[PDB]
Amino acid sequence: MNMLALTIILPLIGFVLLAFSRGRWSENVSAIVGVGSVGLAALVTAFIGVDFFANGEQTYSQPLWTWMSVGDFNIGFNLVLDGLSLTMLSVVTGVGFLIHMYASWYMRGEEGYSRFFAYTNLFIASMVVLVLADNLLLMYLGWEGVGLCSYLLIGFYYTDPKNGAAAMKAFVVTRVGDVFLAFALFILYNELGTLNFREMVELAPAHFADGNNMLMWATLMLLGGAVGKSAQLPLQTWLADAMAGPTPVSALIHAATMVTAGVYLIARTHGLFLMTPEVLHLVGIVGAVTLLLAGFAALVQTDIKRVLAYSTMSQIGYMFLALGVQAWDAAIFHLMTHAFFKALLFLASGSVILACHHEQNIFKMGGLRKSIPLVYLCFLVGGAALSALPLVTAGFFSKDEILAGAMANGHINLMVAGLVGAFMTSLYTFRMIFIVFHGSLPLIVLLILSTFVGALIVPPLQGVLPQTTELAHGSMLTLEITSGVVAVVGILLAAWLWLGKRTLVTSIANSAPGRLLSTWWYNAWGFDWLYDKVFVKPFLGIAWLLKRDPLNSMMNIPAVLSRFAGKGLLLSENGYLRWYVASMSIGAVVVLALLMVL
Amino acid sequence: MLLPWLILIPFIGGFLCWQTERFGVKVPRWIALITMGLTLALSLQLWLQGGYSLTQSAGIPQWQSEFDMPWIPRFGISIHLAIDGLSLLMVVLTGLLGVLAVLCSWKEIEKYQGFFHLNLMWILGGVIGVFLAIDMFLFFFFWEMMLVPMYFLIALWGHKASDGKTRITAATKFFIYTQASGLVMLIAILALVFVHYNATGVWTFNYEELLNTPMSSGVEYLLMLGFFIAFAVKMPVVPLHGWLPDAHSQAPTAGSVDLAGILLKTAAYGLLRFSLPLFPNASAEFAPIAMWLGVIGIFYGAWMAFAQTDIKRLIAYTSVSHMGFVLIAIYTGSQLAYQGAVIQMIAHGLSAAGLFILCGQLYERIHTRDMRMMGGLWSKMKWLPALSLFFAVATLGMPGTGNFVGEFMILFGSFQVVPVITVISTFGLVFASVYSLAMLHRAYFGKAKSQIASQELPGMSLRELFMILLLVVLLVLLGFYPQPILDTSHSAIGNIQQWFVNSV
Ligand SMILES: CCCCCCCCCCCCCCCCCC(=O)OC[C@H](COP(=O)(O)OCCN)OC(=O)CCCCCCCCCCCCCCCCC
Ligand SMILES: CCCCCCCCCCCCCCCCCC(=O)OC[C@H](COP(=O)(O)OCCN)OC(=O)CCCCCCCCCCCCCCCCC
Ligand SMILES: CCCCCCCCCCCCCCCCCC(=O)OC[C@H](COP(=O)(O)OCCN)OC(=O)CCCCCCCCCCCCCCCCC
Ligand SMILES: CCCCCCCCCCCCCCCCCC(=O)OC[C@H](COP(=O)(O)OCCN)OC(=O)CCCCCCCCCCCCCCCCC
Repeated sequence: MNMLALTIILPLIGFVLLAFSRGRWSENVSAIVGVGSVGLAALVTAFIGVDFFANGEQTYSQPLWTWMSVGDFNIGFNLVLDGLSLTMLSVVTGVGFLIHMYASWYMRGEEGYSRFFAYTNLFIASMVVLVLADNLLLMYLGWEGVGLCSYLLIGFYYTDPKNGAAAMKAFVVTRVGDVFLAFALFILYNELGTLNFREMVELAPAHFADGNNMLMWATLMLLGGAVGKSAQLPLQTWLADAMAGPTPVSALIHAATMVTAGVYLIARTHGLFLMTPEVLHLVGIVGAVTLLLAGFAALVQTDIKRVLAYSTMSQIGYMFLALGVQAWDAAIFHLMTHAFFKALLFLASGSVILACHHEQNIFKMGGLRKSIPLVYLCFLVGGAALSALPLVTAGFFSKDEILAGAMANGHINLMVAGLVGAFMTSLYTFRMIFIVFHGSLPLIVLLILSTFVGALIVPPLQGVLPQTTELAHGSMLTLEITSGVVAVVGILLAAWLWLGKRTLVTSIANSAPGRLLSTWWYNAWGFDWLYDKVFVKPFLGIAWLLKRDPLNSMMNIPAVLSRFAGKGLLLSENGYLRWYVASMSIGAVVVLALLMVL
Repeated sequence: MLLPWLILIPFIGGFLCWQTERFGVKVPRWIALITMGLTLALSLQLWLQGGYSLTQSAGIPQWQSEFDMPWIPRFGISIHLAIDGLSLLMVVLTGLLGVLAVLCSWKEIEKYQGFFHLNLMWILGGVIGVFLAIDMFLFFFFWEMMLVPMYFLIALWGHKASDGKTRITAATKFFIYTQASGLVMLIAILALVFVHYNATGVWTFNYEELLNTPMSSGVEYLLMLGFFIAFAVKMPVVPLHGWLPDAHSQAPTAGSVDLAGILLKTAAYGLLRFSLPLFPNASAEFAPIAMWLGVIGIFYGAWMAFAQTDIKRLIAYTSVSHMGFVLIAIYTGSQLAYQGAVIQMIAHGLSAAGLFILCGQLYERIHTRDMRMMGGLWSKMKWLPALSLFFAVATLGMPGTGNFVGEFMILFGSFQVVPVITVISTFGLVFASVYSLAMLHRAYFGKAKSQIASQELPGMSLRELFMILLLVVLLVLLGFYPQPILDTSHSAIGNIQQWFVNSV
């Protein structure tokens, strides 16, 4: 498995070739280069996994070179591979290859074809760097490259300024998250003296024996970086606006790479969070609140992609809740399954927006189950996996593992939040499906993987993440029964509300608290307005106030004083001889008086 | 031995460029080309033969090469040149920028091209003399002699779209700022020399002899203040900064003149070389003031850059913010922060040179600099918007470029010393990403906001493309492998840091 660096090099080679080609190549050649780069990365990933399982799941290390060596500051360019890294790398490469093939079919006849595939190749390379890094600075390089490619891909259609504004907002919010992550890096290097994950875990208990404040600061800042990248509380506002990009961009962001980076960051530095239990409980609380707010926002969204955005936010909140209840394996399994069905849902939504030919809200569409039966089937199974349909969907098993972890660690409020979030998840998902639809090889692969066939795949996290506290069989069985009952009740309530003629739904919507709650939850609980008022508006006001460069004028004040003093002094040069004699006598008086005084 | 030739080859080359103009108008550009080729080759030969990676830290003074020749023996003044890792790195950077400036002014067929090349060569020779001189009078002499050709270039060859009055005003403001600050530095130098003469009894302007000077707390503060006023004017440090956007705005339109002398790389070298070793206690006492001035510089430069309708002024304020980062790094006493300052300085030189070259190329394309008059230029050009996108990504501190590497070692060392200024500086990094994305959106994205950007534009020439791609390759290699640069300057940085922290 010594070709571990090829998983970075091949997307990098593809990105460089497709960038310097500048779109002069044919679309077939550009598609071949991009999809072949990601497919060769996926094939090398498959061979790496085969050699990993053949060698007995041994953590492999490939040190390429040394990044920077200044005294004790030794940061190496080393790749690592364990079960978590293999799971993340396989998910990223496989789902990215499927999305690349679908985009090669999808983006035909579009300007910037080579540019699009170069940007996605750089995205894949950046996330492979992120998930293969052995220290925090190389992971930061992959982190910021992932953010940069997100900026380049959200505002892909640069002619529309709305896409550029959305990309700028996404990059600024994720840059605030990366600044929090940088704070975590600074604290961890200042305390432990290293940024390698294994060494930080090893020397964390030996160093924080006397005082344990800076470790909570570092883990809190790590959580801030994670919620910056994973679109969680309080930095979740960028995703819904970032939906302005192309469909494969949205699938690659919400399913495979972008939002899973925070979950991988929390799972990779799990030991430091284990020594800071309050911060881990804060991770769980942030996940619960974010999934609840995302479900409430998705309940009233009028567009398919906005519903999918808040569903992605809710699922990532479920992962964060799983991490907060020390259900790490449940979190990574849900990451895999959510990547599968969210990619399937986004590609099906792109098929819907190709069939509709115009940007329309969900109410204008109706009765689409007969015009597009394959797309309707894909949407139906993606919604069933998202809503955790029992015994047929992998999302059901992932959510059951998450809720079992919530049970076994004594977390009751997080369990209640999870069940409520599952109920509203089924509610908004089948609300969208019943509103829209009543009134191909990547698609086949994601069709299969969204069912229990995806649940057949388990991540090899033994020996990497700690094994969860084991629930009793009766408690696990009644929790599975409760989860299935809640999901079925939510789906049936959505059918009772939106499948027929909407009279109870419109009566609630036409109530004055209906207007208030619909307008509140439509704008993501006012967080976008709050960040506009608290941060954007004073920034713009200070920029407008400072655009005249006041310090430059303050330092130009001596020039004005010199000009005024020179003009005042030139009044003595009136050219009158009698005044010159008078001035000489005045100076004689002044000199004589000064000599007499001193 | 090669240091006098390192200084004199630009001067002799400029004289030959001026005198050989009678053989044709296409002759002096070649003469400047082998002039900077010889200068860069001498710098690289000194790099190869210096053995800088194997050099340990032996304390100030520790020079890899030295030259001494008496100039004014009445005051103990000599042409005293010395090179170590830091000075060699900056001489290599100056030679590379001189090569790029000769290449960027290749198509100028002006009637007085020989004098333009002479002024460019004399500016570069003055900058190299600043980096090499370890005599205080000689250092001040180079520091002030690099200003007259700069003044004449800005005043007489400058931005032809603007009036001559605006160019003369900007050049006069730059000259007054730099020369008044230099005179304050000369007063500090004279007072230090006289104090050393009163303490010991030998006339000497030598930097090695003035290191050990018994000085009261309060005289040392005043001398450090004079040195810091000079360096802060040419750093730039707020509020002594506006000469830099005014000089960048009214510089000649080639863009070579921007790379020649208006790029700031000598003041932080002077702070590391002279302000910290000569006055360690005064610098330690002044460190909170300088670090807060750096914080104010970062935030003020970012807000200034966002509020610009001119792209060249935006790049100038980007330089202001980055140099505020370097100023924070200098007054920390951390070897990690100093090495990060060196990497950030080299990377800022490369990235600012690329941005200024691309802005100049855009100006010969569209004949305007207003970002309100351009938009959607990604579809109208071939190479320029993608390279400008890369350089804007570089200037916001993205990993993969040397800017991130330098500024992150700066922030690591600063947080090891001072946490609060470090966190405010990282919010300044957020602001840097904000203004870089704002300039990218206002310049190359969107629709055409005027008629000059509506039609297709001619592609970039092969020479300009080759030098811009050389800058791109150098920035990427510095980001992914800064280790030769860190090994070159490790001994000098170690000596400066050990002197700063072992005498306070
Ligand atoms: C983050 C992405 C993953 C990294 C790969 C791509 C990075 C960017 C590519 C351009 C910059 C490359 C800089 C390094 C070039 C190789 C030189 C090198 O690193 O030598 C060090 C080492 C040998 O010296 P050693 O003494 O072992 O060093 C350790 C310190 N004592 O050398 C070795 O031990 C051998 C190392 C071989 C590495 C080969 C990598 C080839 C990459 C080709 C990329 C093509 C696209 C480039 C542009 C991409 C976009 C920026
Ligand atoms: C490293 C692994 C990942 C880890 C994270 C890394 C994060 C940082 C990575 C930074 C890389 C650069 C990103 C920003 C610049 C992107 C430029 C771009 O958009 O290129 C596309 C463009 C072609 O697009 P198109 O619109 O079709 O062409 C216009 C013509 N009408 O292309 C062009 O017009 C031509 C190419 C322009 C410049 C491309 C980027 C240059 C820098 C990378 C390669 C450097 C050279 C390789 C060798 C390095 C040294 C060994
Ligand atoms: C932050 C405090 C601590 C640090 C202090 C550092 C001090 C030294 C470095 C800063 C020097 C600042 C110099 C300010 C003036 C620069 C030149 C300038 O702005 O000129 C503008 C103007 C010429 O242009 P224009 O406006 O077109 O006028 C045409 C008039 N027919 O000019 C004119 O019309 C007249 C110009 C007269 C000459 C310039 C003014 C000299 C004044 C004394 C300078 C010495 C410092 C004194 C203290 C400064 C404040 C601390
Ligand atoms: C999350 C809550 C918890 C707190 C954590 C820290 C704070 C995080 C806050 C994140 C807020 C991000 C908001 C980003 C909005 C971007 C979109 C936007 O407003 O776009 C409008 C405009 C577009 O830019 P332009 O290129 O001019 O467009 C051309 C035509 N419009 O864009 C502009 O004009 C530029 C707007 C720049 C906004 C800068 C934001 C700076 C944030 C500083 C954080 C400081 C944190 C510490 C605060 C004190 C704490 C005690």
